Amino acid sequence: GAQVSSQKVGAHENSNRAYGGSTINYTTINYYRDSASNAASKQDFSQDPSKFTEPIKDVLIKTAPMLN
Amino acid sequence: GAQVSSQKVGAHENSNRAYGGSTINYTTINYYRDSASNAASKQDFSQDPSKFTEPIKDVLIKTAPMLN
Amino acid sequence: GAQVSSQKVGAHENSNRAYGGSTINYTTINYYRDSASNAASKQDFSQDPSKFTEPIKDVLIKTAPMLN
Amino acid sequence: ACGYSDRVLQLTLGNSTITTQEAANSVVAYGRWPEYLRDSEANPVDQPTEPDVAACRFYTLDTVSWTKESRGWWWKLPDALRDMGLFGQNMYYHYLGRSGYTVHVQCNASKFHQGALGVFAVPEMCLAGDSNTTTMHTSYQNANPGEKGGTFTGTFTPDNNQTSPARRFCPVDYLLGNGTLLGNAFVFPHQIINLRTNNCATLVLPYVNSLSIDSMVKHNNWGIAILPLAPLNFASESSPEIPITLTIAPMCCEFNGLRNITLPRLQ
Amino acid sequence: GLPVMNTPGSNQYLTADNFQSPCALPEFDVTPPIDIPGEVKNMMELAEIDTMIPFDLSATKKNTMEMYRVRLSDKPHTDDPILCLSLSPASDPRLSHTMLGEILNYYTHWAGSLKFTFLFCGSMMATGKLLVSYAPPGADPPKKRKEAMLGTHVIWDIGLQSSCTMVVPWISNTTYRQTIDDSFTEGGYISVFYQTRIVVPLSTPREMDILGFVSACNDFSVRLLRDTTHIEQKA
Amino acid sequence: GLPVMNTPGSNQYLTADNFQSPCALPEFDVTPPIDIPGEVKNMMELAEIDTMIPFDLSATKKNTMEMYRVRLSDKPHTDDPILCLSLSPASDPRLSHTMLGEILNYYTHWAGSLKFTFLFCGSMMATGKLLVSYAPPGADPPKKRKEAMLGTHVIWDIGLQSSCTMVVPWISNTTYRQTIDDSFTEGGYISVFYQTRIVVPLSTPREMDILGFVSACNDFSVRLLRDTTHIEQKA
Amino acid sequence: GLPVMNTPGSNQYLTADNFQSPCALPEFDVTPPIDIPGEVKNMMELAEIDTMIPFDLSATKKNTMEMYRVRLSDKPHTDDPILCLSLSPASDPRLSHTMLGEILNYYTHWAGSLKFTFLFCGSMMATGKLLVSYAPPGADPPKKRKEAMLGTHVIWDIGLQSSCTMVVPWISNTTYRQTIDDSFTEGGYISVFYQTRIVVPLSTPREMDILGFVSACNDFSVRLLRDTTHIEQKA
Amino acid sequence: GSSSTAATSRDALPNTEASGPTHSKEIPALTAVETGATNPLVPSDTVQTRHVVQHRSRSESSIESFFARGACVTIMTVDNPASTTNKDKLFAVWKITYKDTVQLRRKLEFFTYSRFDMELTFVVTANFTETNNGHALNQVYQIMYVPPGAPVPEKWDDYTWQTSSNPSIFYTYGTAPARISVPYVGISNAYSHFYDGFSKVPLKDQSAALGDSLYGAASLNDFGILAVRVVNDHNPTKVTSKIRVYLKPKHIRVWCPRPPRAVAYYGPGVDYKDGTLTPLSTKDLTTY
Amino acid sequence: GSSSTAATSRDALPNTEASGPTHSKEIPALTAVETGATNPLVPSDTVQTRHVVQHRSRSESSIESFFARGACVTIMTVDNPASTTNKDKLFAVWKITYKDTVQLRRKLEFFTYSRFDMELTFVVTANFTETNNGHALNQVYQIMYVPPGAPVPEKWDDYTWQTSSNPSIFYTYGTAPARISVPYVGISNAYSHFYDGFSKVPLKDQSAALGDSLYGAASLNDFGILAVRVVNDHNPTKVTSKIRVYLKPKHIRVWCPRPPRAVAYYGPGVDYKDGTLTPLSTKDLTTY
Amino acid sequence: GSSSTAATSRDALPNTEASGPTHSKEIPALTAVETGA
Ligand SMILES: CCCCCCCCCCCCCCCC(=O)O
Ligand SMILES: CCCCCCCCCCCCCCCC(=O)O
Ligand SMILES: *C(=O)CCCCCCCCCCCCC
Ligand SMILES: *C(=O)CCCCCCCCCCCCC
Ligand SMILES: *C(=O)CCCCCCCCCCCCC
Repeated sequence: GAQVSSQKVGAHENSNRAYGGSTINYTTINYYRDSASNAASKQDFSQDPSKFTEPIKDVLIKTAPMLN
Repeated sequence: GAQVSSQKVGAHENSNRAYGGSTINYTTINYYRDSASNAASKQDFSQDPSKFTEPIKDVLIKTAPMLN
Repeated sequence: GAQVSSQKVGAHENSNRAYGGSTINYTTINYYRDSASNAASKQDFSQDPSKFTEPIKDVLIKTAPMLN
Repeated sequence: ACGYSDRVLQLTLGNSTITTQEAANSVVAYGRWPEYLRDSEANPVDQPTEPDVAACRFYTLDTVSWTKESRGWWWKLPDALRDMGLFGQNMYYHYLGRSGYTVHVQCNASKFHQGALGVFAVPEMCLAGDSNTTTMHTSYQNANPGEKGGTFTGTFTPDNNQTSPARRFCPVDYLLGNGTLLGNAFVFPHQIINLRTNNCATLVLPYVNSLSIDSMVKHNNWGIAILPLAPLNFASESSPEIPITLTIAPMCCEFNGLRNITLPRLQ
Repeated sequence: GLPVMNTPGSNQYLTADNFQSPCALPEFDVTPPIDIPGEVKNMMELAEIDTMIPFDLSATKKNTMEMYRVRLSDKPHTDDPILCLSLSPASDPRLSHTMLGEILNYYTHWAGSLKFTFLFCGSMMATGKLLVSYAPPGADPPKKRKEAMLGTHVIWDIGLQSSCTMVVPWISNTTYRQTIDDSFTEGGYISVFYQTRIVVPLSTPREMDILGFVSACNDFSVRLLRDTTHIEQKA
Repeated sequence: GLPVMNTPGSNQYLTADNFQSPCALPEFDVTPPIDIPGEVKNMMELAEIDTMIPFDLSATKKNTMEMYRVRLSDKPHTDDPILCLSLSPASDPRLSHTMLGEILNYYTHWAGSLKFTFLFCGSMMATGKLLVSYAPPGADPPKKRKEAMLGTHVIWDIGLQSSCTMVVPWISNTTYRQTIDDSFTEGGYISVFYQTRIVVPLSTPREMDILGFVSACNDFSVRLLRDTTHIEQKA
Repeated sequence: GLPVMNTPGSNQYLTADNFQSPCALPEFDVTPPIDIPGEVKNMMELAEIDTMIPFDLSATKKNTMEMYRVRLSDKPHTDDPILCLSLSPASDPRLSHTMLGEILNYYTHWAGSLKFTFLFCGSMMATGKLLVSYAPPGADPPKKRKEAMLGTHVIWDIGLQSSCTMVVPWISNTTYRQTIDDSFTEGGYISVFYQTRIVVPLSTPREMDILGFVSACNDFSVRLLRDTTHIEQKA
Repeated sequence: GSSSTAATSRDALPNTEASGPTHSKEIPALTAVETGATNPLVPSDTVQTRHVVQHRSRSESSIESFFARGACVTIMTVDNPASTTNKDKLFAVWKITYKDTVQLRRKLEFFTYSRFDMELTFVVTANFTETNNGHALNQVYQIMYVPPGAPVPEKWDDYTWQTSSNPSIFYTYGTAPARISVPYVGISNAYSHFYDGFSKVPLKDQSAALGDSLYGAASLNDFGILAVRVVNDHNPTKVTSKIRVYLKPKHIRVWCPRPPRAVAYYGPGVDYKDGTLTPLSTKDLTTY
Repeated sequence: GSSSTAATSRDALPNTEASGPTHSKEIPALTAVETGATNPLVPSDTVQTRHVVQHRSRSESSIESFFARGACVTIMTVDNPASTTNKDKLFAVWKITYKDTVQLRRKLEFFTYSRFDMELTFVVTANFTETNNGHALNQVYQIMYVPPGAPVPEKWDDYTWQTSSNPSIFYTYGTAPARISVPYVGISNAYSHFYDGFSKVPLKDQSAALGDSLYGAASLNDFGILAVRVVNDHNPTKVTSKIRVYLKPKHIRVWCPRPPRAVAYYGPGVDYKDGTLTPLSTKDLTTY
Repeated sequence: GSSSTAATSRDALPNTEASGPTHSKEIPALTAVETGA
């Protein structure tokens, strides 16, 4: 029950028949029934900051006057 | 001869391309011939408590008088 | 998610039903999400030395006079 | 076209309406409008009380006065509304309650006045105490002022009476009364009443907590902190004053665990 | 050998672990099960069984059969309580040694609805109405019927159906409560009052007992296994 | 057993590792999440929020509400600066304790564009034009409008839109800068000047404050996690 | 756990190993490469570049610019050598500090063909023919043109093409030679002689220099990485 | 068999687009912070820009990555003395918390609420204390989790160390640091880093003492204790040991951002102490 | 599932082709090095050759293979003394660099620029120093990476060792040498082995002291420090320890080849010292 | 090769259903514990 995922490669070795290029993957297998035992996957999501940067009721159009 | 089963995930990491969401499984392989050597699977069953809570010969209908 | 690659065999054992001959491969599985954690593959490329040995604007034809 | 504008708003809840002609739009905290507790997040199983217009309406608290010496004011919710009509009664008759709010802060002046109030709504606004010999010692009575709220100070003054300690908060203004710098309070939902621009602040607050519902009498979910970011000034007067008025409406309030009424020790 | 690298945790013995280990008696011929009546699959099945509450723990009644008997009489109506108990099922002394309480003392957290059933043990000629009440926490604990009557309650009419059940619905701020006395997760107040009065004809006992029982409902659960303070071994 | 061979790293505890480990509370009944408002997914979301700059850290104004107020007045035009600040967002004392600065002090490297927004807090009757400037490093830091005007700048006209934003575009030799004062990765100079002058009618305050705010743009990032010097525990 | 059995080698640190290891900076945002001119993929590319030979290591010329200049003159024909050098590219003092020699001192073994190119730096009016020779080992090292002429050689005519290359073909008993002075893997003798003589007209310098260069051919390789004796750190 | 793997934390940030001169009624630069919004500008709104293919990402400042480190939250002392000592063998009891140290506490307190699985790692060190030449054999330690309600040990060797139900770790000195994971165990839907309230409502009809409780405290955060002992019997040469506990919050979510702690911590609440309230240093307004 | 594997480093070099006598206007042997080019000859250009199937390869001189070794870059000293000492317990602080030793430095300096992931391996040794018979229990070491800007420890036991965010390795004495990897962490697109410049422009309008900086220095290479301590408390018998740090550059690319260092290194720049400038020995021009 | 996995121990307990006022001959609250149930 292996999970195979890709690595985001930073420094690439001089190689494209083994390392740097042809997508380098890594493998994870969970050994425990409790998910709290799992390592962190770090495959995380981002979001728009608007709930903090623009919490105003009427939409902000930046080219327009904020007050109108 | 691997057994793959699913985990019931409690805290989910911010991830659905690796952790929290797309069912997280775990793997078990038994290494010994004797089943007493096995770990516990914890995949256990529940049952109705009636043999202790309602051991009466004639069925209990709760909206009805118990004595009739 | 195993990578299988071939070895360049130097000394060959007296064997062609197991070692020396029928291409000997080896296996790599990456255990970490960070590619910096990876071993080196050593599957590297060579290049022509010309950018150092012949950095002249007009092509060198060795059978010809260099100055003409 | 018709002349609708950011600056001109009308808010109506229950039998009450607010109008404003110098608004600076309005804020919905964390982008979340108030809501009733969904079945998938529910927890007490008894049928809740939902007072609707009886409690979800604008209540105006006692007005305060802004002067050149004001350091700032604070209130806690639901505490500031504990004695407000049927909201207060439903709160004290039930073990549990949840509520969101529309907070409308009012402060007008003139085109010749200047000054700016930061109006911040803070989830779990824990404030620092007055003691350097005991921590977490502010009493229930001093932590809960009701509608009069409390004030910030520019100076920390430790209580040295160990015989009969005052047990109150000593909230320093530039430390947001809680040990963090006031310049960063803008990561909380807020508006600024800058007198040349606007005369009010409007904050719509969802119920926020680590639980779906909780004890309103034990726990305040939100704090309202109002501090002068730029001091009041006027013409060339040495002692100008202008009033600040708070009007707050509960929204989507629901209650569970009905029994006899809670009669709290408040003094 | 396969290149390996030991991680933290290596060689520790965690008493809650769940690993394989070699068998000291390989190929042992195990005796098969037979179908013994009474198998249990979950401890909460035992918590759903009614067991009797030691309500009266006075200095002379505690640790005797009398602790289970709540005495009533045909005295004139009063609004004063027959009994008062806190909804702290693992730590109030009247509930903590019931089967529900003793299982809850092996766990740190409890949640769900409970139910109290009372059995009238007076004569058939005795009648009466009682009020059984649950007041969720946060107000003055009820000491008069007037206050108890404002919370969750059942008015019990004594008669041929001998017993009456009041359900204590799960009403809580936290998603689980602690199994110790704790204010933040306090559960409230259980009390019983005379609604009218016990009435008997002549030639009839004027005093009699009621017995009370507690059990969990089907929405009840516990978690975070822990040792109990109900047993010890000194030296 | 499977033949194995331990490699270097075996048995170490790297505090940044990411391995599995046995659970001390197996089958625990975890409480589910609810949808709490205000979830954050990345620390840079907080860096994109405007927070107020303590510009005036004079001996008597530092650590008081007055440190946030930049005082202007209707005095005759001058080419001398209202304020001068270095673009060192994690280490200049005016920027390092803003929300952007305090997050940058948990990282070694920063990169991307920033923006400064100023709010005029004088009366509605007050007018004026100011010049806000960013001069990328390598020359004499601007102390006169003549020099500041040659770099990146916005001329702000005070009026009904109360505030004005100058964007500090990412202009850097390195791909990331250090979060400490460092010449090689220095960022340049921020300054504000009077463009015309503040003008007020009679019966109006002749002095007033502006407030400034800083926040990151959507191209801003940080890396190499590190401890901050902004908190300590002595003994 | 999976039954395992540690083999020899367990827990050692071999400095030439090639294993995985945990990252101390997980999810670091790595700066991408740019296309910098001059990338090198193999050390032998550097060995194929001509570098200049310090031929004259006399007590007064060694460690000065004069060590690179081989002086010729228009003297009458002689059969005596202009220079004599051993084909020991990593250990003869004239070759060991050339780029080829300094790379060969990080390896134990070398193999393949080499080439020597000479540049005439006299005036345009100077003429001459020289004989450049390579004598594979095993006989008396050539000290007279008569013997040198019997081995591999190029007769160089000086003229508009300023320079002349002699290839030293790989001629060896072993498949690789040692990078130290060693008789079993000795490489033979390089020498230069006057074939006719340098001739100049009047009003012309009668003495002048030639410069020599060495580089590897495309069939050249090295192996068995080792430390060099060309750098040290005392205490 | 094999599973193989919308804006993610490691995605490249947006490119800069080329933009030229402008003269119009569009006014990105002017704004009004009174509204409570931050002006969403990028450089092409106020200067001319070239095109740039952006490769940087925010991968290391995701919540998970900001917290992906073990931090020391306590040091527990234990010993194993001679049997002839007047002093009792020391076992340690620690009420579990991240508030006894300051670094992890400050990072978590950028937020009001959080949810996470907890990884605990234990580093154990020992030493001799009496200038004696006597020796000791390798020690085994028992780290027992005593959850609220379970009997806390009163002696290093009483019955509670039987641990029939509490989880315990028996750690052997000199081996790899011990490590366990725990699920999100809160009695709420998230851990509360701040609780603006009390655990008791004081009632009018009751004495003030009976209705009193600490401000900001609740069993929201009572997680019980760790009890640690040297299992080996008394030895003639005394050895003292320390157990350092490291906490890493993994699989973490957080809510409601807060200004970070700016003056020194002073107890488990938000209180501050006189003499520590001046975080900012002196700098003149017109000095770079 | 299973992935299975244009001139590569291990390919055989070109064969020698047979070539015979020649008499023509083709002139491979004559050339002109003034052009800056090296004459690309092979033996068949100037002698008669036979055919040879070439099997040798340049596999061991690829950049990766030339550098595929851990090299010692520093030795750090620490100790754990009695508590009665007048002298403070020694913890070590090392500014990370490959320039404190000479062998790896010389190899990297065949190039101007490089990119690589770094593998660090740590060998730890300890010994007694006072001729005493007292003993010590097995030590645990903390190796903390303190990146530029983070608080450097001032005492072996101050708060910085909490490491909530810095990465730390806790190494147990007597176990396999510790090891970690680090990505390419440069603030540039490649590490600069040589920087011909300054970190400050001195301005006319400023004092010379204010505009001064070291030649060839820049934060291009400031990577912070390693701080190392013995975690165990003071022991009555003093033990001293050494941590040897080995660096292997893996996944490496390099650019712009340079002549190698020919006289002894003299500080972190290219400076040289009087008395070390004579690398060549005596040899007569016509002596083999 | 690989095996991949009726009320189980980890199943959610029953939902509470909404219920309103009642006035009838149904008498859930009255019972008789003498029966042993
Ligand atoms: C044998 C080791 C057992 C370890 C037991 C761990 C017990 C639970 C600890 C919960 C840690 C809570 C951290 C957040 C606290 C908060 O709410 O402020
Ligand atoms: C717990 C161990 C952490 C190890 C931290 C490694 C920190 C980065 C070191 C960069 C090494 C740079 C080598 C090339 C230097 C140069 O530019 O000249
Ligand atoms: C998916 O899990 C099936 C593929 C199995 C691959 C080999 C498993 C390696 C050993 C895991 C042992 C079980 C861990 C408790
Ligand atoms: C099912 O068992 C076939 C799949 C095998 C997967 C790899 C097995 C991992 C090693 C188990 C070794 C034998 C244990 C005694
Ligand atoms: C590809 O990875 C699928 C084939 C899996 C083969 C067995 C994997 C052996 C154990 C790897 C464990 C996970 C490492 C973190």
